[PDB]
Amino acid sequence: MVGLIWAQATSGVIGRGGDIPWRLPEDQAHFREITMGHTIVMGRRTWDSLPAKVRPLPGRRNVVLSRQADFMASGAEVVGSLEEALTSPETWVIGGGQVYALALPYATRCEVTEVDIGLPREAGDALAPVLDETWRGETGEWRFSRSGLRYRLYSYHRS
Ligand SMILES: NC(=O)C1=CN([C@@H]2O[C@H](COP(=O)(O)OP(=O)(O)OC[C@H]3O[C@@H](n4cnc5c(N)ncnc54)[C@H](OP(=O)(O)O)[C@@H]3O)[C@@H](O)[C@H]2O)C=CC1
Ligand SMILES: CCc1nc(N)nc(N)c1C#CCc1cc(OC)cc(-c2ccc(C(=O)O)cc2)c1
Ligand code: NA
Repeated sequence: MVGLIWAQATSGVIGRGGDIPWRLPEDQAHFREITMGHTIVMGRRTWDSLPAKVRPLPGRRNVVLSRQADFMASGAEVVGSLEEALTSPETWVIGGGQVYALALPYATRCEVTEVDIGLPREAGDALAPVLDETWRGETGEWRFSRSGLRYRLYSYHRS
Protein backbone atom coordinates (compact mmCIF):
# COMPACT_ATOMS: atom_id res chain seq x y z
CA MET A 1 0.00 0.00 0.00
CA VAL A 2 1.36 3.37 -1.07
CA GLY A 3 -0.47 6.34 0.39
CA LEU A 4 -0.12 10.09 -0.17
CA ILE A 5 -0.60 12.49 2.73
CA TRP A 6 -0.71 16.27 2.39
CA ALA A 7 -2.33 19.48 3.63
CA GLN A 8 -3.56 21.96 1.05
CA ALA A 9 -5.29 25.27 0.85
CA THR A 10 -8.63 24.96 -0.91
CA SER A 11 -6.83 26.43 -3.96
CA GLY A 12 -4.52 23.43 -4.14
CA VAL A 13 -1.39 25.21 -2.92
CA ILE A 14 0.75 23.01 -0.64
CA GLY A 15 3.98 24.96 -0.76
CA ARG A 16 5.45 28.37 -1.51
CA GLY A 17 8.99 29.70 -1.18
CA GLY A 18 10.04 26.36 0.26
CA ASP A 19 7.50 26.71 3.08
CA ILE A 20 4.03 25.53 4.01
CA PRO A 21 2.14 28.86 3.76
CA TRP A 22 0.08 28.44 6.96
CA ARG A 23 0.24 27.24 10.56
CA LEU A 24 -2.03 24.37 11.65
CA PRO A 25 -0.74 22.43 14.70
CA GLU A 26 -3.79 20.16 14.65
CA ASP A 27 -2.68 18.96 11.22
CA GLN A 28 0.75 17.96 12.53
CA ALA A 29 -0.89 15.67 15.09
CA HIS A 30 -3.04 14.09 12.40
CA PHE A 31 0.03 13.66 10.19
CA ARG A 32 1.94 12.01 13.03
CA GLU A 33 -0.78 9.50 13.80
CA ILE A 34 -1.02 8.39 10.16
CA THR A 35 2.73 8.09 9.60
CA MET A 36 4.10 6.90 12.96
CA GLY A 37 5.93 3.57 12.79
CA HIS A 38 5.97 3.48 9.00
CA THR A 39 8.29 4.26 6.14
CA ILE A 40 7.85 7.80 4.84
CA VAL A 41 9.09 8.92 1.45
CA MET A 42 9.89 12.50 0.52
CA GLY A 43 11.69 14.53 -2.11
CA ARG A 44 15.01 16.13 -1.17
CA ARG A 45 13.51 19.63 -0.97
CA THR A 46 10.97 18.39 1.57
CA TRP A 47 13.79 16.76 3.59
CA ASP A 48 15.66 20.08 3.60
CA SER A 49 12.53 21.85 4.92
CA LEU A 50 12.28 19.68 8.03
CA PRO A 51 13.33 21.56 11.18
CA ALA A 52 16.70 20.17 12.33
CA LYS A 53 15.19 19.12 15.67
CA VAL A 54 13.02 16.62 13.78
CA ARG A 55 15.28 15.75 10.84
CA PRO A 56 14.92 12.79 10.51
CA LEU A 57 11.32 12.53 11.71
CA PRO A 58 11.49 10.19 14.71
CA GLY A 59 9.68 6.85 14.84
CA ARG A 60 9.54 6.71 11.03
CA ARG A 61 11.96 5.32 8.46
CA ASN A 62 12.90 8.45 6.50
CA VAL A 63 13.43 7.75 2.79
CA VAL A 64 14.62 10.68 0.68
CA LEU A 65 14.56 10.80 -3.12
CA SER A 66 17.47 12.62 -4.81
CA ARG A 67 19.06 12.47 -8.24
CA GLN A 68 22.35 13.43 -6.59
CA ALA A 69 24.09 10.05 -6.33
CA ASP A 70 26.28 11.23 -3.44
CA PHE A 71 23.68 13.13 -1.44
CA MET A 72 23.67 11.94 2.14
CA ALA A 73 21.76 13.09 5.19
CA SER A 74 22.00 11.79 8.74
CA GLY A 75 19.07 9.49 9.52
CA ALA A 76 17.72 9.36 5.98
CA GLU A 77 17.90 6.62 3.40
CA VAL A 78 18.85 8.46 0.21
CA VAL A 79 17.66 6.68 -2.93
CA GLY A 80 17.93 7.63 -6.58
CA SER A 81 14.63 6.23 -7.88
CA LEU A 82 11.01 5.74 -6.85
CA GLU A 83 11.30 1.97 -7.27
CA GLU A 84 13.96 1.91 -4.54
CA ALA A 85 11.73 4.11 -2.39
CA LEU A 86 8.52 2.06 -2.38
CA THR A 87 9.52 -1.38 -1.13
CA SER A 88 7.79 -1.21 2.28
CA PRO A 89 4.28 -2.81 2.29
CA GLU A 90 2.91 0.36 3.92
CA THR A 91 4.56 3.54 2.71
CA TRP A 92 3.45 7.12 3.16
CA VAL A 93 4.58 9.73 0.66
CA ILE A 94 4.81 13.01 2.56
CA GLY A 95 5.80 15.41 -0.24
CA GLY A 96 6.54 17.55 -1.96
CA GLY A 97 4.83 18.56 -5.21
CA GLN A 98 7.23 16.72 -7.51
CA VAL A 99 7.18 13.48 -5.55
CA TYR A 100 3.37 13.38 -5.17
CA ALA A 101 3.12 13.59 -8.97
CA LEU A 102 5.78 10.89 -9.29
CA ALA A 103 4.10 8.50 -6.82
CA LEU A 104 0.42 9.17 -7.65
CA PRO A 105 0.02 6.20 -10.03
CA TYR A 106 1.39 3.87 -7.34
CA ALA A 107 -0.98 5.19 -4.68
CA THR A 108 -4.28 3.68 -3.46
CA ARG A 109 -4.85 5.96 -0.45
CA CYS A 110 -4.74 9.72 0.06
CA GLU A 111 -5.15 11.44 3.39
CA VAL A 112 -5.81 15.09 2.78
CA THR A 113 -6.18 18.05 5.10
CA GLU A 114 -8.05 20.97 3.52
CA VAL A 115 -7.26 24.37 5.00
CA ASP A 116 -9.92 27.06 4.45
CA ILE A 117 -7.52 29.93 3.81
CA GLY A 118 -7.59 32.42 0.97
CA LEU A 119 -4.48 31.63 -1.02
CA PRO A 120 -4.81 31.88 -4.81
CA ARG A 121 -2.15 29.92 -6.70
CA GLU A 122 0.99 31.71 -7.87
CA ALA A 123 3.42 30.48 -10.54
CA GLY A 124 6.06 28.15 -9.11
CA ASP A 125 3.85 27.08 -6.17
CA ALA A 126 3.99 23.46 -5.08
CA LEU A 127 0.52 22.02 -5.67
CA ALA A 128 -1.49 19.03 -4.54
CA PRO A 129 -2.03 16.32 -7.13
CA VAL A 130 -5.46 16.14 -8.72
CA LEU A 131 -7.60 13.18 -7.68
CA ASP A 132 -9.68 11.97 -10.61
CA GLU A 133 -12.74 9.73 -10.94
CA THR A 134 -10.78 6.57 -10.01
CA TRP A 135 -10.87 7.76 -6.39
CA ARG A 136 -13.63 7.53 -3.79
CA GLY A 137 -13.50 9.87 -0.83
CA GLU A 138 -15.24 10.55 2.45
CA THR A 139 -15.32 14.16 3.60
CA GLY A 140 -14.93 14.91 7.30
CA GLU A 141 -16.83 17.62 9.18
CA TRP A 142 -15.26 21.05 9.37
CA ARG A 143 -13.10 21.49 12.45
CA PHE A 144 -11.95 24.77 13.98
CA SER A 145 -8.28 25.40 14.72
CA ARG A 146 -6.87 26.75 18.00
CA SER A 147 -5.65 29.68 15.94
CA GLY A 148 -8.83 30.22 13.92
CA LEU A 149 -8.65 28.49 10.53
CA ARG A 150 -11.32 25.97 9.67
CA TYR A 151 -9.99 22.75 8.25
CA ARG A 152 -11.31 19.31 7.39
CA LEU A 153 -10.04 15.82 6.59
CA TYR A 154 -10.54 13.76 3.48
CA SER A 155 -9.79 10.08 3.17
CA TYR A 156 -9.53 8.87 -0.42
CA HIS A 157 -9.08 5.34 -1.63
CA ARG A 158 -9.07 3.27 -4.77
CA SER A 159 -8.83 -0.53 -4.89
N1 LIG B 1 1.52 21.01 2.50
C1 LIG B 1 2.16 19.78 2.52
O1 LIG B 1 1.52 18.78 2.90
C2 LIG B 1 3.54 19.70 2.09
C3 LIG B 1 4.14 20.79 1.53
N2 LIG B 1 5.45 20.72 1.12
C4 LIG B 1 6.05 21.83 0.34
O2 LIG B 1 6.44 21.33 -0.89
C5 LIG B 1 7.51 22.17 -1.38
C6 LIG B 1 8.63 21.30 -1.96
O3 LIG B 1 8.02 20.46 -2.86
P1 LIG B 1 8.92 20.34 -4.33
O4 LIG B 1 9.47 21.71 -4.48
O5 LIG B 1 7.87 19.84 -5.29
O6 LIG B 1 10.24 19.41 -4.19
P2 LIG B 1 10.10 17.87 -3.48
O7 LIG B 1 9.95 18.02 -1.99
O8 LIG B 1 9.15 17.03 -4.27
O9 LIG B 1 11.63 17.33 -3.69
C7 LIG B 1 12.00 17.49 -5.06
C8 LIG B 1 13.37 16.79 -5.21
O10 LIG B 1 13.18 15.37 -5.18
C9 LIG B 1 14.16 14.78 -6.01
N3 LIG B 1 13.46 14.10 -7.08
C10 LIG B 1 12.28 14.49 -7.75
N4 LIG B 1 11.90 13.61 -8.70
C11 LIG B 1 12.90 12.60 -8.63
C12 LIG B 1 13.08 11.40 -9.34
N5 LIG B 1 12.21 11.02 -10.33
N6 LIG B 1 14.14 10.58 -9.08
C13 LIG B 1 14.98 11.02 -8.07
N7 LIG B 1 14.95 12.12 -7.32
C14 LIG B 1 13.86 12.91 -7.62
C15 LIG B 1 15.13 15.92 -6.50
O11 LIG B 1 16.04 16.04 -5.54
P3 LIG B 1 17.69 16.64 -6.03
O12 LIG B 1 17.27 18.02 -6.47
O13 LIG B 1 18.47 16.54 -4.71
O14 LIG B 1 18.00 15.65 -7.11
C16 LIG B 1 14.11 17.11 -6.53
O15 LIG B 1 14.77 18.32 -6.41
C17 LIG B 1 8.01 23.01 -0.18
O16 LIG B 1 7.46 24.29 -0.31
C18 LIG B 1 7.38 22.28 1.00
O17 LIG B 1 7.07 23.13 2.05
C19 LIG B 1 6.23 19.60 1.40
C20 LIG B 1 5.69 18.50 1.92
C21 LIG B 1 4.26 18.40 2.25
C1 LIG C 1 2.62 18.56 9.05
C2 LIG C 1 2.63 19.02 7.60
C3 LIG C 1 2.04 18.04 6.80
N1 LIG C 1 0.72 17.80 6.92
C4 LIG C 1 0.13 16.86 6.16
N2 LIG C 1 -1.17 16.61 6.27
N3 LIG C 1 0.85 16.15 5.29
C5 LIG C 1 2.16 16.34 5.13
N4 LIG C 1 2.85 15.63 4.24
C6 LIG C 1 2.80 17.31 5.89
C7 LIG C 1 4.18 17.58 5.79
C8 LIG C 1 5.34 17.89 5.79
C9 LIG C 1 6.74 18.32 5.88
C10 LIG C 1 6.95 18.82 7.18
C11 LIG C 1 7.38 20.14 7.30
C12 LIG C 1 7.59 20.68 8.56
O1 LIG C 1 8.01 21.98 8.67
C13 LIG C 1 8.65 22.39 7.45
C14 LIG C 1 7.38 19.90 9.71
C15 LIG C 1 6.95 18.58 9.61
C16 LIG C 1 6.76 17.80 10.76
C17 LIG C 1 7.48 18.07 11.93
C18 LIG C 1 7.31 17.28 13.06
C19 LIG C 1 6.44 16.19 13.07
C20 LIG C 1 6.30 15.39 14.21
O2 LIG C 1 6.70 15.78 15.34
O3 LIG C 1 5.80 14.25 14.11
C21 LIG C 1 5.73 15.90 11.91
C22 LIG C 1 5.88 16.71 10.77
C23 LIG C 1 6.74 18.04 8.33
NA1 NA D 1 -13.14 14.23 10.18
